[PDB]
Amino acid sequence: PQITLWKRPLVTIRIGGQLKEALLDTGADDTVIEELNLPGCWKPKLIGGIAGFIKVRQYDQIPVEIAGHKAIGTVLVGPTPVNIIGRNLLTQIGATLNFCGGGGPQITLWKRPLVTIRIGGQLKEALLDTGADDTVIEELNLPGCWKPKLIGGIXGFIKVRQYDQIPVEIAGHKAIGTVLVGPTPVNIIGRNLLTQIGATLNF
Ligand SMILES: CCCC[C@@H](CN[C@@H](CCCC)C(=O)N[C@@H](CCC(N)=O)C(=O)N[C@@H](CCCNC(N)=[NH2+])C(N)=O)NC(=O)[C@@H](NC(=O)[C@@H](NC(C)=O)[C@@H](C)O)[C@@H](C)CC
Repeated sequence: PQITLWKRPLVTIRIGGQLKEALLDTGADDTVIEELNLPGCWKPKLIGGIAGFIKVRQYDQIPVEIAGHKAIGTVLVGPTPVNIIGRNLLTQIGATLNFCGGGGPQITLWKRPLVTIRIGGQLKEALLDTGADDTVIEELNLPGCWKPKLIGGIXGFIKVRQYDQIPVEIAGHKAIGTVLVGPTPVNIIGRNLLTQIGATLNF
């Protein structure tokens, strides 16, 4: 399908013979599902996100059907806030990010989808993250008025400053919207701005 980003790109998956809902997440390296039993041997791993690290169980070579497309690969199981399908399995199902219906650049997911953005007169690198509702930029002395906000992910919550109506050029495409500024480990372009540049998921 072609999936636009006005809503969270939630899809049904089948894993271990059971149905679950999960988020297609281009900002995730790996696939992480809520605590469940999986037929297999596993090993302990730690993974990180916007607010810190959690402990997970790594299962390798697990069959997963993702909106009807087959994958067999690594599934991490643990206390994730949201079930997420990450790049390890998105690449298996042929998923790419596309600008303006496929008239624009296609970005494959073999490596993290990092692009150049311009904000506040400054050029920065940021991750195109379909699993992010909002856009979160590293500490930056943005002018203007703002309101406090807390945003959550793996690890919990960080406190950020919410700025509205900030222009943000992404790979040469003009956008303008809400930008959250705080101690993120990676600059993240989320759905609020991805939609403005006509970004879709396709597989
Ligand atoms: C779990 C909640 C949904 C998925 C998540 C994916 N974001 C990426 C951002 C990149 C890191 C800051 C992420 O955590 N990716 C992880 C997923 C875990 C994984 N293993 O794949 C990742 O790739 N982690 C790498 C490490 C990332 C950084 N590495 C590095 N800088 N070298 C990993 N291998 O551990 N989305 C979010 O974290 C966003 N949260 C949300 O969109 C919503 N919040 C919640 C709680 O649902 C909304 C209601 O606020 C944040 C940005 C705020 C808008």
